[PDB]
Amino acid sequence: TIKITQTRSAIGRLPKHKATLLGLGLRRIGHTVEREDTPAIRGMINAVSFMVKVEE
Amino acid sequence: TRNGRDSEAKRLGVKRFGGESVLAGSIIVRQRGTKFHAGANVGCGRDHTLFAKADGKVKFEVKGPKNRKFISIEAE
Amino acid sequence: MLQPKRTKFRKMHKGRNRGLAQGTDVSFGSFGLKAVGRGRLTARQIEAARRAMTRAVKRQGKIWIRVFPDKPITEKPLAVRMGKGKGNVEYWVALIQPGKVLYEMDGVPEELAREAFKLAAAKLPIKTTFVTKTVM
Amino acid sequence: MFTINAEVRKEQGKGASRRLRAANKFPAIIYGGKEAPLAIELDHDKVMNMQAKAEFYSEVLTIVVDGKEIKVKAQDVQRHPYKPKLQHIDFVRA
RNA sequence: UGCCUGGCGGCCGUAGCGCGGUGGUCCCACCUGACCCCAUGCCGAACUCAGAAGUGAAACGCCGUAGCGCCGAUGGUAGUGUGGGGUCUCCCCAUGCGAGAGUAGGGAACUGCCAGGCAU
RNA sequence: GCUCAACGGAUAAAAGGUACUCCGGGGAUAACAGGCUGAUACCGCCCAAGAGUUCAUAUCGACGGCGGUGUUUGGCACCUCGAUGUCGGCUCAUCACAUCCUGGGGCUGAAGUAGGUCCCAAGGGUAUGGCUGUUCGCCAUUUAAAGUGGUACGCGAGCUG
RNA sequence: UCCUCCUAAAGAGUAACGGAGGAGCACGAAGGUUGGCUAAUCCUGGUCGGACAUCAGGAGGUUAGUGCAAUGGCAUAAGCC
RNA sequence: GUGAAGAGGGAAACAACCCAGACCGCCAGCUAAGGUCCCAAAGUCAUGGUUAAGUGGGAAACGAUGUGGGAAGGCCCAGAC
Ligand SMILES: [Mg+2]
Ligand SMILES: [Mg+2]
Ligand SMILES: [Mg+2]
Ligand SMILES: [Mg+2]
Ligand SMILES: [Mg+2]
Ligand SMILES: [Mg+2]
Ligand SMILES: [Mg+2]
Ligand SMILES: [Mg+2]
Ligand SMILES: [Mg+2]
Ligand SMILES: [Mg+2]
Ligand SMILES: [Mg+2]
Ligand SMILES: [Mg+2]
Ligand SMILES: [Mg+2]
Ligand SMILES: [Mg+2]
Ligand SMILES: [Mg+2]
Ligand SMILES: [Mg+2]
Ligand SMILES: [Mg+2]
Ligand SMILES: [Mg+2]
Ligand SMILES: [Mg+2]
Ligand SMILES: [Mg+2]
Ligand SMILES: [Mg+2]
Ligand SMILES: [Mg+2]
Ligand SMILES: [Mg+2]
Ligand SMILES: [Mg+2]
Ligand SMILES: [Mg+2]
Ligand SMILES: [Mg+2]
Ligand SMILES: [Mg+2]
Ligand SMILES: [Mg+2]
Ligand SMILES: [Mg+2]
Ligand SMILES: [Mg+2]
Ligand SMILES: [Mg+2]
Ligand SMILES: [Mg+2]
Ligand SMILES: [Mg+2]
Ligand SMILES: [Mg+2]
Ligand SMILES: [Mg+2]
Ligand SMILES: [Mg+2]
Ligand SMILES: [Mg+2]
Ligand SMILES: [Mg+2]
Ligand SMILES: [Mg+2]
Ligand SMILES: [Mg+2]
Ligand SMILES: [Mg+2]
Ligand SMILES: [Mg+2]
Ligand SMILES: [Mg+2]
Ligand SMILES: [Mg+2]
Ligand SMILES: [Mg+2]
Ligand SMILES: [Mg+2]
Ligand SMILES: [Mg+2]
Ligand SMILES: [Mg+2]
Ligand SMILES: [Mg+2]
Ligand SMILES: [Mg+2]
Ligand SMILES: [Mg+2]
Ligand SMILES: [Mg+2]
Ligand SMILES: [Mg+2]
Ligand SMILES: [Mg+2]
Ligand SMILES: [Mg+2]
Ligand SMILES: [Mg+2]
Ligand SMILES: [Mg+2]
Ligand SMILES: [Mg+2]
Ligand SMILES: [Mg+2]
Repeated sequence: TIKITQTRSAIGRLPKHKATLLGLGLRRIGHTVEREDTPAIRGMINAVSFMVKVEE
Repeated sequence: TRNGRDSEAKRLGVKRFGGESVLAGSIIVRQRGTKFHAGANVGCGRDHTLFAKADGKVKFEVKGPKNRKFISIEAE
Repeated sequence: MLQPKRTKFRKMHKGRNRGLAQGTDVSFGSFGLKAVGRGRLTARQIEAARRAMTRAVKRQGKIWIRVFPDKPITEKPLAVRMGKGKGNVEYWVALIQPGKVLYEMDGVPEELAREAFKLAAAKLPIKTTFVTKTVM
Repeated sequence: MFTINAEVRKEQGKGASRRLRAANKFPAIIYGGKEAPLAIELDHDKVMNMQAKAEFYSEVLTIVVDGKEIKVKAQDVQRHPYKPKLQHIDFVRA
């Protein structure tokens, strides 16, 4: 299974990386969330892959 | 002096892009020459506008012996 | 000197100065002097180096220039407020990107060619160094 | 008597080959005929003292890769436009 | 079934130009002849008709053909989203996407409804 | 039918002066001075054709190259318009050193004398008059010397107009 | 005020006292349709004919043309009878 | 994208730069950007090399037996200097 946490903030970053966190539901630093797996979820994590930590 | 004028263009190009579904009477490509040619079931107007005659999905098809862009209409 | 006998239109934009070279290797003769830095070469400097290197070759052998300036640089005249148009062309500049060659030489031997190219190197704004004829 | 000692690269492309360029090496390619393109690395300064003769570009070379002394000739070379270096060589299987 | 030849097609320079041979029983061109059928801004050159003495020379398809054009690798190139920098007038880093020109090569079309002739 | 052409077209119809001027505003927007680049100005460097009887380097340096200082002419309109008095003289200065004098050394195409030219050195000193409103300038005449600059081109709550 | 390319960052759009140009008409055919045809240029030969009139082939293949500026088109020609 | 309409630690101060989005209370713990010799909180922490110039703590053209590492060559007990 997967796991997602958000370690860097998102204020001074793009509106192409202020709407992926909508689709990941992350609203605060440390907001750990488990989701499904598919190629789409990896494609939606490799766009914001500088500010999450995957936990697996 | 010598360099004062310009004119805004008539907002040309492709309007209904290749792949999706259009009605009858709407316009695909408003263009200058015969840049995208007389494809299947489209009319080229007086100012060479590509307007469909039937309904359905559009498809950008290369054809011809001189490599010309034909813009097609088939029934969805 | 060198200058275009004809441009299609009068005044060109500035552009930018990115990229590596194209005329990289020696293409005609035996010896070459090649740029290293990034910059801009006017009409006067290359013919000044042509005289300063012909004076060391002493009408022997043959030399080739390949770069030819064609950029219509301009100036705004002094004590005119910044509006009211562009300016009139003052001189013609070439663009030199890092790696492009300027001159080639044959005939006269290499140890003379050291200082014979060093003199024309000393009148040029970007650092150059010597290269030889490469057999492929 | 001109020989070549080399091994085969792990990962290909730009960002790997730039570090392979930094680490005293440079890529090559060996193509031609029946055997597929072999994408190896070489030694940089140990062939700088070998490319200083025209017999590099006019004489046979024996490359020791995969326990197989391949018999090649020099085909084409690229160079850094403002450095005394070597970048990338072709080698035909002929 | 096999080969050749005739209108139409898929095809879009690997399908086109090169130079050397080719095949005329049938088909096709040349050709033959011309007043009404039509014809030329002069003219049987084009356009139309009537017919088959003669030729496959020019046209027209085939094989031979690397002088081309054309297709085309793998490998390397600067560009380049997004993020960190630097010696921030421009380049380096980790990540992908990574083409144009050139090297090794292919390469003298391929195929389909249709009609005739000769053979199997 | 309307070159309404200032072309969305205020009227069927329209030009100037105010140093005699007045009002509402404006540092959005000029002049004076700052601040920001540093194009022109000035002063050090680099290559060294030549000039210099011989000789690039005693002294100059062609065709070109790179910076410094902020110092003239300029560029931008930021502070400043419900106001910071502006050029030059008179009276008082202080620092800077790219040093005019004076102090010590090397080179010279330096015999001595007097000089050329950079290098160290800013402690101290630096003309009285004619002329125009004038800094400067020219001229007459001394001295070892009649330096170059910033300080709101110092200084009108200190003084002439 | 309107029109054409570029700056304009591979779709539309995007400015300045930025870089260059044209319009404020015409056409009773220069329009609709049918039928047919295909260029610029040089070589060679030829009555006066010359480097450039017209005539002959022949190379070459839109490098030409559009009633006018460019830009995009154009052989089925939208070019010419 | 901050900034105008935004507070706070690091850039000495410093609207725009990097970190980050504070509704109220507490004498509670972990870090970011950035810092750990004392001013002012945290390593005069360990191996490990360069530097000898306050370089660090402002800059070019060019200059040089300053210095450390790599790659080749020529001359040599046919003693090279
Ligand atoms: Mg370039
Ligand atoms: Mg990369
Ligand atoms: Mg033949
Ligand atoms: Mg033939
Ligand atoms: Mg005939
Ligand atoms: Mg490539
Ligand atoms: Mg390619
Ligand atoms: Mg072929
Ligand atoms: Mg053939
Ligand atoms: Mg108006
Ligand atoms: Mg209006
Ligand atoms: Mg009006
Ligand atoms: Mg009116
Ligand atoms: Mg009066
Ligand atoms: Mg009066
Ligand atoms: Mg008033
Ligand atoms: Mg006010
Ligand atoms: Mg203001
Ligand atoms: Mg002024
Ligand atoms: Mg001012
Ligand atoms: Mg000033
Ligand atoms: Mg400065
Ligand atoms: Mg000095
Ligand atoms: Mg002398
Ligand atoms: Mg001197
Ligand atoms: Mg002020
Ligand atoms: Mg006040
Ligand atoms: Mg005032
Ligand atoms: Mg001094
Ligand atoms: Mg002296
Ligand atoms: Mg003093
Ligand atoms: Mg003094
Ligand atoms: Mg004392
Ligand atoms: Mg007096
Ligand atoms: Mg008087
Ligand atoms: Mg005086
Ligand atoms: Mg002043
Ligand atoms: Mg001043
Ligand atoms: Mg003063
Ligand atoms: Mg004053
Ligand atoms: Mg006062
Ligand atoms: Mg006064
Ligand atoms: Mg008065
Ligand atoms: Mg666009
Ligand atoms: Mg017409
Ligand atoms: Mg003739
Ligand atoms: Mg027609
Ligand atoms: Mg915004
Ligand atoms: Mg406001
Ligand atoms: Mg704040
Ligand atoms: Mg703060
Ligand atoms: Mg600061
Ligand atoms: Mg503070
Ligand atoms: Mg909050
Ligand atoms: Mg940190
Ligand atoms: Mg402490
Ligand atoms: Mg320690
Ligand atoms: Mg330095
Ligand atoms: Mg000796």
